[PDB]
Amino acid sequence: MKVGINGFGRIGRQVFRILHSRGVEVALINDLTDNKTLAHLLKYDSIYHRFPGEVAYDDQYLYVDGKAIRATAVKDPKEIPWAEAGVGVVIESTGVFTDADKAKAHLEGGAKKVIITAPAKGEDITIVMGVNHEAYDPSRHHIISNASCTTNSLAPVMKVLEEAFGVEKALMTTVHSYTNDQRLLDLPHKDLRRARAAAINIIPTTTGAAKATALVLPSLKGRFDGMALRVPTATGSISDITALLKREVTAEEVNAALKAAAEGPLKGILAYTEDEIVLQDIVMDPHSSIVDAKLTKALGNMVKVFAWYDNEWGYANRVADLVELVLRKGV
Amino acid sequence: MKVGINGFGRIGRQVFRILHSRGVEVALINDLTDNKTLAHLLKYDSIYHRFPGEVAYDDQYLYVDGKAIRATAVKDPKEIPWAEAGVGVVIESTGVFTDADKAKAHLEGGAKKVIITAPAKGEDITIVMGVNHEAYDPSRHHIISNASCTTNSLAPVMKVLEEAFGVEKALMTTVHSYTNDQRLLDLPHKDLRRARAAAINIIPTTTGAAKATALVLPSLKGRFDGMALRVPTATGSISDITALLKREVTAEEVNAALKAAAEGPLKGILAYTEDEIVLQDIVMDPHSSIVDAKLTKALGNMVKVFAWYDNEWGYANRVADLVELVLRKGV
Amino acid sequence: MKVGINGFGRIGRQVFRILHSRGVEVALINDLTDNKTLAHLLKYDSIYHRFPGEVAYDDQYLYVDGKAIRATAVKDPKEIPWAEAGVGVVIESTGVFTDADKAKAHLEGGAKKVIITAPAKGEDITIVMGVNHEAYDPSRHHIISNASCTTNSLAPVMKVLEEAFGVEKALMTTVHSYTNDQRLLDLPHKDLRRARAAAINIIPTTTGAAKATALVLPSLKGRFDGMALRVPTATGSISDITALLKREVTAEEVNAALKAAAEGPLKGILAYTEDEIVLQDIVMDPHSSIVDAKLTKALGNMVKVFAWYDNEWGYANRVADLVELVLRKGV
Amino acid sequence: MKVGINGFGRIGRQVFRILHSRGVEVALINDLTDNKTLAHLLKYDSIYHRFPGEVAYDDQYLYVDGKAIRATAVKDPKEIPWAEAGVGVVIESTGVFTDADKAKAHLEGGAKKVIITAPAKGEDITIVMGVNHEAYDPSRHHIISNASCTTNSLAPVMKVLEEAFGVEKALMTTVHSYTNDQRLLDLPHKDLRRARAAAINIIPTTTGAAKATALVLPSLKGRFDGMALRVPTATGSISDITALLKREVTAEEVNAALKAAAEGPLKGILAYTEDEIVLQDIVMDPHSSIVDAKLTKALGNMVKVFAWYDNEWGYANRVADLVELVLRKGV
Ligand SMILES: NC(=O)c1ccc[n+]([C@@H]2O[C@H](COP(=O)([O-])OP(=O)(O)OC[C@H]3O[C@@H](n4cnc5c(N)ncnc54)[C@H](O)[C@@H]3O)[C@@H](O)[C@H]2O)c1
Ligand SMILES: NC(=O)c1ccc[n+]([C@@H]2O[C@H](COP(=O)([O-])OP(=O)(O)OC[C@H]3O[C@@H](n4cnc5c(N)ncnc54)[C@H](O)[C@@H]3O)[C@@H](O)[C@H]2O)c1
Ligand SMILES: NC(=O)c1ccc[n+]([C@@H]2O[C@H](COP(=O)([O-])OP(=O)(O)OC[C@H]3O[C@@H](n4cnc5c(N)ncnc54)[C@H](O)[C@@H]3O)[C@@H](O)[C@H]2O)c1
Ligand SMILES: NC(=O)c1ccc[n+]([C@@H]2O[C@H](COP(=O)([O-])OP(=O)(O)OC[C@H]3O[C@@H](n4cnc5c(N)ncnc54)[C@H](O)[C@@H]3O)[C@@H](O)[C@H]2O)c1
Repeated sequence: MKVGINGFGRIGRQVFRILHSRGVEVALINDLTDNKTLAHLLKYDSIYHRFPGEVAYDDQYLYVDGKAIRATAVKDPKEIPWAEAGVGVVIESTGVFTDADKAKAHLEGGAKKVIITAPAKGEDITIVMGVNHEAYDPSRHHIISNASCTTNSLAPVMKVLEEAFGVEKALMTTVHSYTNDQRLLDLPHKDLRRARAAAINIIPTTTGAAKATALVLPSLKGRFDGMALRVPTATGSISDITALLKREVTAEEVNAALKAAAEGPLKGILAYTEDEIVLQDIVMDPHSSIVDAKLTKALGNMVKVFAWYDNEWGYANRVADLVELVLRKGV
Repeated sequence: MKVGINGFGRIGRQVFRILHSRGVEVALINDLTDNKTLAHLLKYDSIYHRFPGEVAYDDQYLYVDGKAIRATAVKDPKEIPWAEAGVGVVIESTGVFTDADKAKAHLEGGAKKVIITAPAKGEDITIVMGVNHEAYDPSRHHIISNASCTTNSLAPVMKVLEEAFGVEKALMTTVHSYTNDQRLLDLPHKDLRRARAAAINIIPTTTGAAKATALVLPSLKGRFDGMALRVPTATGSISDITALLKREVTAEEVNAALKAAAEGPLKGILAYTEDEIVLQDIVMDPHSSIVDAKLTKALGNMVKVFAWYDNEWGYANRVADLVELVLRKGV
Repeated sequence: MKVGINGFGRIGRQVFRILHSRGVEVALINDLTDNKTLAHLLKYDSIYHRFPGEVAYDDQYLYVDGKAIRATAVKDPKEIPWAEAGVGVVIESTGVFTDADKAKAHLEGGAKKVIITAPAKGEDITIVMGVNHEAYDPSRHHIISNASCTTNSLAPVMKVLEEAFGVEKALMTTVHSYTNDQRLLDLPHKDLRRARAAAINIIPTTTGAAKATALVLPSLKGRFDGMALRVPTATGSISDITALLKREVTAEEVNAALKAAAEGPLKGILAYTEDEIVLQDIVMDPHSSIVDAKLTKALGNMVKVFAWYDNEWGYANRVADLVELVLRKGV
Repeated sequence: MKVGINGFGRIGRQVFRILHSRGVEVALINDLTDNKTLAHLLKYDSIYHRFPGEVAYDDQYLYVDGKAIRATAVKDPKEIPWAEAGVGVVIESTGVFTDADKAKAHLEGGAKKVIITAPAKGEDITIVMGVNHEAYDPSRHHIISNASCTTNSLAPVMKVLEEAFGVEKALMTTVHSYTNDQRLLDLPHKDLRRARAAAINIIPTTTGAAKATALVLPSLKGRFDGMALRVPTATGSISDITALLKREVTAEEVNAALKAAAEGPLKGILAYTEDEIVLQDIVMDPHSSIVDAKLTKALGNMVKVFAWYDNEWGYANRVADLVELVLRKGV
C-alpha cells in the first residue's frame, strides 16, 4: 500500500525527503498547519538546507516535482482519511500518540500499520534495525516502535560488545543537541531542567534509551542505564558508553571488533572511523552509530566507546528503512 | 493598594525582582503552572542569575524573604481573586491579553488599574516614561500600556533629536536578541521568518515599534518606520536609527544634544557613553536607551545614531517606574 | 599560466573548491602549516561540509582527485616558488599583505598578477565584478583588489539605485557573521570591540565598505558611509542600506528596479527574492547580493533596501570569477 | 611579600579580582599589550561583567581604586623587574611557560616562588587545594603547579570515593566550555579536533586531568583516565565520573558520603546540591567541584557521579587560595 505521515516536524520532513528519493510513495500528510506553512518548511530547512526539487501547494495538496500529496490538518487520528488515500502505512511523528492506545486510532482510520517514531507504551514490538529487525512477524505485529534516536546509537555498539566480549554492566551518557521538547529562554516545563534556556546551557536530563536497549538486547535487562546532557548545538550527538566486560581487552581489540561489525553484519547501520572528526562532520550521515575509534579507552575490562549519531537524519534513515521492511513483508 | 502579576514569565519575573527590591508589595501572581516551578524559576535565572534572597513555597503561596505571596493557576483573567487579595494594580505580562478588551477582565476581578507590558490595542493610554508620562490622568486612564521594549528605546532619542534639530523622516532597524515568541528549531508559526531556528539564524521580522513612537511623539506620525533583525543572543538589543533632520549637523552636535539630555531631563532613561562597549556590557542596565556616542555618523542633515538597550531589564525597570507612578497618585 | 594561492584559510579553501570545480589549474598552495593539516582542513569544513572528492597528501604535495598540487610553508612571499610551479596568477588571501608594496613580492617570485582578496592599499585597480570589471587593463593592471565582502554586496545594489532613481546620500549598516579576525573569548586586540567574545556579543565595529563603493562608483564619493555589527553566526551576512534618493518612489517601484537588474545585466551577481527566508537559506548561495524584496520600506525619497550575502561562498565565487577573467584576457 | 602576575588573560584577570577583593597586594602585572587595553579588559568582562571598582591607567601603571600597579609588556620572563617591585610570588598565567625550566626565569628576575596555573612539566610540586596542600614544603618547593580546572574538579570527589568505599578503576569525561586555545572558525592548530570552529561544534579532545589525579591521590596511578568534550558554552563545565568501587553501594550511600565531605573537611572546596540546576546556575561559583546529587546512579558496585565547576572562577579561587598559603607559610 502507500505511506502516510502524521506529524510533519523534524523527523517527519526528513523521513519525507528520504522516502522521496528512494522512490517510496507518501500519499497524505497530516499536521496542524496550513499547506503554505507545510510547504515553506519543507523547502527550507535550517540544517539540511534547500529541498532538492520543486515545491508548491494549493488548499488541499502539496506538489512535489509534480506528484500530489494530500495535506490535511485533522487534530485527531480517528478522523484522518487514511483508507480513502490508499495509505496502508502510517508514520506517526506527532510526538503525542506514543501510548499505543492512541496510535491504535490510525487503524480504524483504515491504516494497516502504525510506526511510532519514538519509544512507545504497550506497542506490539520495538525494532532497532540491525539488531532485532528479523523479529518482525507481519501476522501479529501492527503497531511498531522504532525506538529513540539514542537507543539506536547504543544498540548496534552494545550488540558487538556483548557478542565478542560479553557485557556485565554498563553506564552511558549522551551529549545531545537540543530538541523541540526544550525552551529557548527560561520557561515553565514538566522538567525543571528542560525548562531552561536551551542555547546558553548544558542541561542534564534523564533518559531511558539505555534501559530500553534491553528490549532489543534482553541480556542487558537490568544491567544498563544512563543519563543525557543537552548542549547548544542543533542536531548531532554523541554517545559515551562505559562498559564493564567479562574479560580483559585492550582498545585495539574493542576497536577491531567494532570495525569488523561495521564492514560486515552491521554495515549501513554501524560505521567506524579513524579520522579526527568533530560534530559537523557527522551531520547528515545516515548511520545509526559512528564509532570514533581514536577515543576508545580500556582499563582492562572497563572499556569506554564513543559513537556519534545525527539524531535527525540518522534516525530518519532508520524510520525509512523500517517502512521499506514493513512494506516488502506484505503490508 | 497591592500589586498582582498575571503572567509570571521573563518580564513578569524581572519586574517582580525589581518591585521586590524597591519596597512595593506584590500580593498575587498568577500563571499556568504549580508553585514549585514558579519558586524555582524565580530562584534561578540563566541570565540575571540567582535571586538574592530566600524563596520557598507551599501548595498555596510563595515565600520570598518570608513574605507569603498568593500564587494561582487560573487560565481566565475573570476568575482571578485580585479583590479578594487586596490587588489594585494588575501587571499583565502574559502577552495574550493585549487587546484591552480581554484585558478589561482584571477589573471585574476587583482591580482598578491594569498595566499591559506590551503594545496594547484599545488602551486608555500608552505611556513611555521620561517622554509622555506627565499625561497620565488617574481619573480617566485605567488600562495603561508601557509599550514595547524597542519603542521605549527610540522615543527618548527621537524626542531629543526633534527638539534640538527637528526630524523630517527617519527609518530604523533594531538588532535584537531572540525572545520567547520564536522557535528553537524550525517549527510552524504564523510568521514564517519566525518559524525558523532562532539560535543559528539572523531572522528579519516586522515591528510596529517605530510607528508606535508616533503615539508619544505625534510629530513623527507617518514619518517614521523600521524593521527588526532577531539575532542569536539571549538578551540585549541595539537600535540603529537613520534620521533625516531639519538642518545640517555634525556628529559632535548630535552627540552633544544627546549627552546634555542624558545629564538633565532624561537622567535615568537615556544614558550616553564614549566607552567601546559591546552587548554583555549593557546586560542588566536599567536605562531605557544607551547612546553609543562613538558610533554616531552624520552626512550633512542625514544622521545615524545607535542605542543599546537591555530588552528585559531596562524595560522591566520602566514597568516598575510606571507601577510605582500609578500608585504615587492613588489607585 | 597557472593559479597559485597564498593563504589557505577560510577564503583560500573556498576559492579552491570553486577553482577546482571550474577546472582551473591551481599549482601551488602556501600557508604556515603541514600538508596533513592543509589536507584535513580542506577535507572537513564546518560550514560547507565534506569536500566532494579525494584528498591525500605527502611531505611534498596535496593530491586532490589525483592531481598533485605543490604545497609549501613559506612565511615570506619573495621566497615562494611561483616560477618553479608555473604560477602566473597568485591569490593573496593571507590577510597580511594588503599594502600592495608587500604583495609586490609575489611578482619577484615569478608571478605575473596578484589578486588581493581584500581591500588593498596602493593597488593598480580595485575591481568589483559586475560593476566595473570592464576597466581591468591587462596591459596596466597587475595587483588587483577584489574589495571587501561587504563592498561587493553594496555595489551591485547601489549601482541600480543610482541609475534608475539617482542617489543623493546613503548610510548603511551590515550585520555580519564573525570572522577570524576576532576572539573566541576576551583577549587583546588592536580594536577594543573586537577584543571581545565573538559568540556571545553583538559587536559594533567600523568599516570602510561604504567609502570603498566610491572606487567602483565614483558618484558616491563623499556621499555614502556605514558601520558593522558582528553577531554570533559563523557565516552569512546582510546589508541594511538606507538611501536618500532623487525622486519620490514606492517600495514596489524600488523592488522592480532591483528585480530587473537581477534578471538582466546583473545576472549572476545580484539576486532578488520574494520568499520569507532567514540566514541559513542564503548560506552557500553564489551571488554577491540577494535582495530580500519583502523588506523594502519607502518614506517618499528615503528608501531602505536589505541584501543578504554569504561572506565566504559568495565572495569566493567572485574571486574565482575575477581569476577567470584575468586568465581569459592574457597573462 | 608582594604578588606579581604574568599573563593577564582569563585566569590572570579573574585571579586579580579575587586577590584584590581579599586584601592581597598585586604589585606588577605583565602581559604583551598596552595599559589602555589591560584596563579596559579588566573593567569590562563579557562573563562576570563590570569590575566593581574604579579602573584608570597611564603609560606605566594601572589604577584600581587608587592603587598603582606597575604594568608591562615584556616578552621574556628573565627581563621582568619582579624584584624592583618587591614581588615574591609570581603567578605564571600566560600559558607558554608551563615548563618549569622556563618558568624558572622568574626566579632569576628576583622572585622566590612561581605558581603555574596549569599542569606543569618539571614542577617541584603539584597541589590541588583541599587534597594535598599539607605537602607544600616551603624550603624545597618553589615552582608549584596548581593543576588543571579538571583535575581540581575530579580530585575532591575521588578522594571521597576512595576513602569511603575504595576505587578499583574509573574513567571520566568532562563536558567543558570552550577556551582560548581553541579556534573561532576552522584554522590550523596542532590538534586537528581543536582546529575546528568552537562555537558550533562538540569537539572531542584528550585530557591528562584524570592521570594527574594520581599525582595527588597516589592510590589511583594506572586506575584513572578519561576524555574531554568541548561544547559551545563560554564558561562552566561538568565532570562525569564512572567509577568501579570496591563494594556494592546505592546512590544514597554515595551522596551521603559526598554531602558529609562538603559540610565537613572539604568545605569550601567541594559542594553538594540537590537542586535541579543547569550550567548558568554555577557560573561564578567559587567551589572546585559541585556534586549534582540528583544525577548520581549506581549499578551495584558501578557508580556514576556528576560535579560542575566554573572553570575560570572556581579555579582562579583555587589559585588565589594557594597564593594565600605560599604567603602564610613564609616566602
Ligand atoms: N528530533 C529528534 O532528534 C528525534 C529523533 C528521533 C525520534 N524523535 C521523536 O519523533 C517525534 C517528533 O519529534 P520531532 O523533533 O519531529 O518534533 P517536532 O516538534 O518538530 O514535530 C512534531 C510535529 O507534530 C505536529 N503536531 C502536534 N500535534 C499534532 C497532532 N495532534 N496531529 C498532527 N500533527 C501534530 C506539530 O505540528 C509538528 O510539526 C517525537 O516523538 C520525538 O521524540 C525525535
Ligand atoms: N521578553 C521581552 O523582551 C519582553 C520585554 C517587553 C515586553 N514584552 C512583552 O511582554 C510580554 C511577556 O513576555 P515574556 O517574554 O515575559 O514572555 P513569556 O513567554 O516568558 O511569559 C509568559 C508567561 O505567562 C504565562 N501565561 C500564559 N498564558 C497565561 C494565562 N493564560 N494566564 C496567566 N499566565 C499565563 C506563561 O505560561 C508564562 O509563564 C509579551 O507581551 C511581550 O511581547 C516582552
Ligand atoms: N572571512 C571572510 O568573510 C572574508 C570575506 C571577504 C574577504 N576576506 C579577506 O580575505 C582574507 C582571508 O580571511 P580569511 O577569513 O580567509 O582568513 P583566515 O584566518 O581564515 O586564513 C588565513 C590563512 O593564512 C595563513 N597565513 C598567515 N600568514 C601567512 C603568511 N605570512 N604566509 C602564508 N600563509 C599565511 C594562515 O595560517 C591562515 O591559514 C583576509 O584578508 C580577509 O580580510 C575574508
Ligand atoms: N581558561 C581556563 O578555563 C583555564 C583554567 C585553568 C587553567 N588555565 C591555564 O591558564 C593559562 C592561561 O589561560 P587563559 O585561559 O587565562 O588564557 P588566555 O589566552 O586568555 O590568557 C593569555 C594571556 O597571556 C598573555 N600572554 C601570552 N604570552 C605572554 C607572554 N609571552 N608574556 C606575557 N604575557 C603573555 C596573553 O597576552 C593573554 O593576555 C593556560 O596555561 C591555561 O591552560 C586556563
